Amino acid sequence: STAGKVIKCKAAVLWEEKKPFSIEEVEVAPPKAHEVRIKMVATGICRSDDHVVSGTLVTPLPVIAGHEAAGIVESIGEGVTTVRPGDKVIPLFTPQCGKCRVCKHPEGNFCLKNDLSMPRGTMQDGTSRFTCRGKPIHHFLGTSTFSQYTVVDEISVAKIDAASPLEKVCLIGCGFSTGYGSAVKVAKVTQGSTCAVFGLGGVGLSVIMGCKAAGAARIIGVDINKDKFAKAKEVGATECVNPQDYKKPIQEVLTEMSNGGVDFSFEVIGRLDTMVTALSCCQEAYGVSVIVGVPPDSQNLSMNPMLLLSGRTWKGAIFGGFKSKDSVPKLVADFMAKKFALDPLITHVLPFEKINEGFDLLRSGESIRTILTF
Amino acid sequence: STAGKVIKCKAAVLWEEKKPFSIEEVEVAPPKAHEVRIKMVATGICRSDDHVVSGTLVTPLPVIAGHEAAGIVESIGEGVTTVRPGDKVIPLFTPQCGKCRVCKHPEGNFCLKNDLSMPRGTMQDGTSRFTCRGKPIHHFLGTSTFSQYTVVDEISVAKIDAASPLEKVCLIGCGFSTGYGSAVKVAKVTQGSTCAVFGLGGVGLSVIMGCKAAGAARIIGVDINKDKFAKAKEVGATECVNPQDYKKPIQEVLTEMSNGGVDFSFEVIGRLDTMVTALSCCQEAYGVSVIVGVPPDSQNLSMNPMLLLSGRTWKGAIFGGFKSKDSVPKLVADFMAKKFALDPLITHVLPFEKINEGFDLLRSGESIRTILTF
Ligand SMILES: NC(=O)c1ccc[n+]([C@@H]2O[C@H](COP(=O)([O-])OP(=O)(O)OC[C@H]3O[C@@H](n4cnc5c(N)ncnc54)[C@H](O)[C@@H]3O)[C@@H](O)[C@H]2O)c1
Ligand SMILES: NC(=O)c1ccc[n+]([C@@H]2O[C@H](COP(=O)([O-])OP(=O)(O)OC[C@H]3O[C@@H](n4cnc5c(N)ncnc54)[C@H](O)[C@@H]3O)[C@@H](O)[C@H]2O)c1
Ligand SMILES: *OC(*)(*)(*)(*)C1(*)(*)(*)=C(*)(*)(*)(F(*)*)C(*)(*)(*)(*)(F(*)*)=C(*)(*)(F*)C(*)(*)(F*)=C1(*)(*)(*)F*
Ligand SMILES: *OC(*)(*)(*)(*)C1(*)(*)(*)=C(*)(*)(*)(F(*)*)C(*)(*)(*)(F(*)(*)*)=C(*)(*)(F(*)*)[C@](*)(F*)=C1(*)(*)(*)F*
Ligand SMILES: [Zn+2]
Ligand SMILES: [Zn+2]
Ligand SMILES: [Zn+2]
Ligand SMILES: [Zn+2]
Repeated sequence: STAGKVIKCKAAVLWEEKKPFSIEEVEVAPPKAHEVRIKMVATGICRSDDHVVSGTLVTPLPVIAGHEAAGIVESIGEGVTTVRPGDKVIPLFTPQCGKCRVCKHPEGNFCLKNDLSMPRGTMQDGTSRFTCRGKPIHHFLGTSTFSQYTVVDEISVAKIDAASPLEKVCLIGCGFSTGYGSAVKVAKVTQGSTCAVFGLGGVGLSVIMGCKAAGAARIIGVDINKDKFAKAKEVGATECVNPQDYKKPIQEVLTEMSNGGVDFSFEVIGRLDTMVTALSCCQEAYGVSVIVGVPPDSQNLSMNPMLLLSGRTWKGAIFGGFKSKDSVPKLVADFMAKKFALDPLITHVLPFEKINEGFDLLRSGESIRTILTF
Repeated sequence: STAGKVIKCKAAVLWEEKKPFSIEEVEVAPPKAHEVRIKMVATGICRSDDHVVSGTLVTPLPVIAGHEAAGIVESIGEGVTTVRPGDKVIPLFTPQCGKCRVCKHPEGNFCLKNDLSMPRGTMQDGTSRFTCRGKPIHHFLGTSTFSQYTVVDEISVAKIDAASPLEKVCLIGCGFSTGYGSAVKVAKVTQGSTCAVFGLGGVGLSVIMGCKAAGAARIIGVDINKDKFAKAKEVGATECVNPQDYKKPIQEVLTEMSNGGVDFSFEVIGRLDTMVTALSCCQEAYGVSVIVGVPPDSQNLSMNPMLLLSGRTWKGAIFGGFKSKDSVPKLVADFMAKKFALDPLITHVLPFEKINEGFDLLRSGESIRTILTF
């Protein structure tokens, strides 16, 4: 029916930064060779989407953001093998071409075909598949999930369990997988250890989930929003700290609390200052600190190199270290097998048209994850 | 004979920074319980000793510097069970009390009894065993090897093979073990990988030895002093680069010649800029950079945290990551079994009286490691 035809549908377009998303009627071109058109079912609102609006994260505008979602394959372009119409799929913002040096490496997951380092806002052939009022609109991370339909590259999609709850498993497109793997895969949190997690939003709580599943003996959640505490305890935190309650720095407090420093700390906010503090918090001779938060564009932090010379380790990771195509489908199965829970991350469900309301809840600090249903 | 009595001997005293060492007569008190008095046989000139002179490295003055050496036990205090008079020993600038958290940790080596973080320049009891011109002189890292005799705590001394050439194994006291351990133990260089080593002095060449030992396929030596290249090629470097020969920044040059970045890079100079540069030139998704050089006191570096977010790992280490008391004797044995060569690092051998000429050879870039003999 729609196959081979330009679809006219609704999409939330961001024309200028610091503006609300305007639901517009856009024309989604049919998938070219090796591309896949997807009908969106559920998409989550991640902080990185808000960074685009805030101007924190620079990307070509106008653009259709959205990168955490799950849908159904409508049509596939010429050459597509991995999926076919009717398939349930999760678009992957970190592709997996399986051909570059990174994809061929045992532990790298930052595929060279990504559109993150230097965003272009186009398809692999450098063109867009979205038009609004005769004006081409940019893609976002090769995903652009804030649209009833979207076109992604074959390398940027994973087929998932046909029986999976699309309205929940969408969290596996970013938030969950990022948090879980940051603790489990990047930091490789050990049993009995003490962990510190700065930022208790969807991604942070998923970090706590990873730490808890890794058998962490102590998991101290850190946030300036106390209303996050109860939910944090719920998913694993053993204690929660609000930096506003003290007269001394949180690094001093956390070091005193942990008797010399934590074993693993995670920065899940996106602030330069909290990135340094998370480093300082870990034990000087063997602590490990992982940056999960996305920093403001072009900002450089300053730190004393002696923090590392004593023995600390500092690393970062996109998508929790998971090779997208390989991991997403297996992560979904683990969900179907009740190996972990996504339910505590979802605080609100709203229809797609109410996206702006969904971003205000996040900015207000009233929600963890809001899922948008089409 | 001299046991239980003060000893009058010569030692190189640094009264004020940026001044030459004064070879003078000092009185070395007898060892107290759990202390050991050593007759120095050989001591190498490490750049960290030069940092004390320059004021780059802050420690209480006046002081008797020196930390890379080998000697013989003259007498032991009460309770000393690990060594005995006549034993060949290597003083350890990084101790191993074996009781603290770090000591108990399987990975940590930065013993909490160290005198590196908050240098107070005394013995573990708060006192000094040195007197010069009637005044008490400070110890340095609990070692102070630029003296014919010295007293160190038992947790700061390791008994070595009685047949070892002290004029050589002294390098295991710092330069060699640090360079070699950084590659082998800290970075954990993989077989077939590409490494870049910044700084080709005594410790840097030891990193090259460790990289070659771990099985690195390509080891690029980076130094502004082309006179070091030959010796570097001699110990393992496959190519040597001099930033001066290029019209383009070194990180681009290295990235281009490595086809997107090295797997492992090491900063073995002690500069804020080369530390960030070394980080930059390692592959963004899986590269690891190890800081080995000592930075100037109280100086912060500036960097973009996005360098870490893509997946890079940054770490630093003291004494090559080795738990000191456990490792040094094994390192000496391996040397005895011809597992590695120290000869290539020794360019000059001078008697203790020519310490100042020794520091000039280093500053001039004329020597790699100069060993002073007593
Ligand atoms: N590395 C990746 O692949 C990846 C993936 C997903 C999200 N992110 C980034 O992770 C960060 C968090 O995303 P989220 O979706 O969980 O966000 P969120 O907005 O739900 O949560 C951020 C949390 O940090 C707290 N916070 C803010 N400032 C704080 C401070 N100064 N001190 C202590 N706590 C503070 C907030 O109250 C909030 O609870 C964002 O920067 C996002 O862009 C990165
Ligand atoms: N972490 C530890 O445990 C430990 C142990 C020993 C030494 N160190 C430190 O390691 C560093 C090296 O010590 P070393 O004894 O081998 O010193 P070294 O003086 O022999 O110096 C190494 C090299 O750095 C080179 N260099 C200087 N500036 C350069 C630049 N801008 N670019 C490229 N090359 C440059 C010099 O030409 C020299 O060849 C020092 O900072 C020292 O204090 C640390
Ligand atoms: O070379 C080892 C070394 C020293 F001696 C110091 F004094 C110091 F502070 C360091 F950090 C070192 F690595
Ligand atoms: O949430 C993941 C994420 C994004 F969407 C971005 F746009 C980005 F640049 C990141 F670095 C992210 F981690
Ligand atoms: Zn996200
Ligand atoms: Zn790839
Ligand atoms: Zn040294
Ligand atoms: Zn100890």
